[PDB]
Amino acid sequence: SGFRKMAFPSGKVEGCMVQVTCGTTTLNGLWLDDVVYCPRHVICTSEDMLNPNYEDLLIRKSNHNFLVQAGNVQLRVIGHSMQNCVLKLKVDTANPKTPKYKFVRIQPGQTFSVLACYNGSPSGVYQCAMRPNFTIKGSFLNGSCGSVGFNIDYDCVSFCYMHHMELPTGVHAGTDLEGNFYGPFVDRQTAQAAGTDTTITVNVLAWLYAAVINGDRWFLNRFTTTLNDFNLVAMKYNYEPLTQDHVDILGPLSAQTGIAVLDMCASLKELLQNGMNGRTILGSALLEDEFTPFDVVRQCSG
Amino acid sequence: SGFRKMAFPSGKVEGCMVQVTCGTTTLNGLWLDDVVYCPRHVICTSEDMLNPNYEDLLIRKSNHNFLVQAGNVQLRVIGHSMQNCVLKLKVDTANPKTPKYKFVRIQPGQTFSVLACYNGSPSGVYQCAMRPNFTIKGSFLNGSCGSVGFNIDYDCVSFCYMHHMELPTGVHAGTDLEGNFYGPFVDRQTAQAAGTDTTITVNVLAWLYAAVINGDRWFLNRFTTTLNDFNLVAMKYNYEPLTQDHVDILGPLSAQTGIAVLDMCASLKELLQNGMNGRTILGSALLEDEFTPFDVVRQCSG
Ligand SMILES: *[C@H](S)C(=O)c1cccc(C(=O)Nc2ccccc2)c1
Ligand SMILES: *[C@H](S)C(=O)c1cccc(C(=O)Nc2ccccc2)c1
Repeated sequence: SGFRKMAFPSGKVEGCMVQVTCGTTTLNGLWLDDVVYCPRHVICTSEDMLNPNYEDLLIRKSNHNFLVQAGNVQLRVIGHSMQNCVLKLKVDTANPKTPKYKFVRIQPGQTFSVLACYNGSPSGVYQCAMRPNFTIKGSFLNGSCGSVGFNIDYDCVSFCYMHHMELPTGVHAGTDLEGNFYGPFVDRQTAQAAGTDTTITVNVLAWLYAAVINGDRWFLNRFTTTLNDFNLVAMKYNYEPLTQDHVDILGPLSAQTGIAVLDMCASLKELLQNGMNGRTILGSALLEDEFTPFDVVRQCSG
Repeated sequence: SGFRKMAFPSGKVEGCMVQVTCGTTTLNGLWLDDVVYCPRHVICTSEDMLNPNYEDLLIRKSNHNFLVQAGNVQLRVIGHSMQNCVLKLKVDTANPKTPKYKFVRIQPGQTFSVLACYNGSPSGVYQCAMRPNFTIKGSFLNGSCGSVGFNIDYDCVSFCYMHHMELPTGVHAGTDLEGNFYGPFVDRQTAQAAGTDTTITVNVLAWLYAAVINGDRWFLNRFTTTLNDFNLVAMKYNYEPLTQDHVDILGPLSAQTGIAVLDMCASLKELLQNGMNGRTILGSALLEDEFTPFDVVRQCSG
């Protein structure tokens, strides 16, 4: 028992992290087979970042302008290309530590592990969720771009995020491994800002099931609700709408606990309307929305 | 910016995890050089667990009774011995992935990363603190014993915890790598229970400094307090006493933010006396005490 924000073991990703330097800009890259992936911003100067034309900047570079270091070893760059907002640096050597992998794009409301890295060296690992507004609430300092987010299933690493920047509210934006941004953000200097966000309802319900599995029951009640009435309440509290697919996805947790999904929705309605009256759930005094139903099943199945 | 419960990258520990089976009991072991460390409970039957004499149980075993599997490869056991509550299984082969390492015992109030493992396979990584009452609030299911806790400094893994059991409140107990339990717990069946706990004051103050570094300032005030008056309040709220060494340890964070330690203590006093009035700090509606001053400096230095 217990319930923690748990990341995937990071070793398979650690052995892919490298340092990429262009000019005076140093950031992280992801070395898979004989390619190193990194943010294309690495080819920019500070002055370049207002309306940069990356095609022009890149045509003015050659392979020797890219310094790739894998721990102690220099990797010889033998080709370079752009793919959306990422750069692909073809190298001399295939990474002998390449895991089985996929590039997947995730949905808002899905979670993933982040391996924060600086100068190609892994620093820490933590769990993040893609917010409805396509930002992530990460923990990143200068030099962290190029750090990646991922999930692991069996022995296969599904990379879903490369870090690019910090928005003015301190939340983070980046792309998928194909270089396509999550959300309406760009890799140039603008007044871009996170849009309005909402709470991920299905995840909050998953976490209430985790709490019941772990012995927190005080918020349960004998009541039930309809999906429509619940969604009226959700809309009032800036929660996203609950669909029948969400209800279906919560099926196994409902069966394990014997608490119907619409009964748990009645509990959530009460918690939104009344607050917690000084109590906690799984060690939190707020409703947590960064655990998916899958995260709960993975951690609480025993 | 941002502030997350961040674990150390787990790869160096992943390459040390193995499966140990004795009879019908399977658990995890830690393979370093040519020794595998695991909980001595592996030699028990269910009936053995009321007043077991482990010296008797072990003298009735031979090397061939221990099955050690490192992923796909069987490791031949060539010696066995007890060291307090852990078993040391000498094996045929030295682990080629052994990191630089130390066995350190930590203090209550210190944090560490936990690599949760099942059947020798790493499952997840998360950050934990040793509570004042020598339990940890982990996330562990059946089969997780033998999982370890650790910190990493430079390239050296300091192992500080091996998991043994779950107490009736759902919190966890285990030993150091020398097999000595943290706290007054034993590896036999008793009505043992976690003792009274307290909040780790110095860590809460560290986390308030993290919040200020990250732009949460609403809880600051122009007031200050004496150490004695603050500690009267701490005692009232089941917080541990703040020492001058704690104040000294908070020195760098105080200097970085320009908020004197006893000023931040005045803020903490107000928060304990008034609550939060519906606000949050670093995304929490409660005062967080599982970040050390070191954890804050490591993550918030930028
Ligand atoms: C690095 S995180 C990166 O890819 C990037 C993309 C877009 C914009 C920036 C930026 O403006 N400033 C930097 C520079 C270096 C490191 C972090 C942020 C960066
Ligand atoms: C395994 S976590 C372990 O070392 C252990 C030590 C002391 C007591 C127990 C126990 O009673 N029951 C078990 C058995 C197997 C796995 C977890 C707990 C276990």
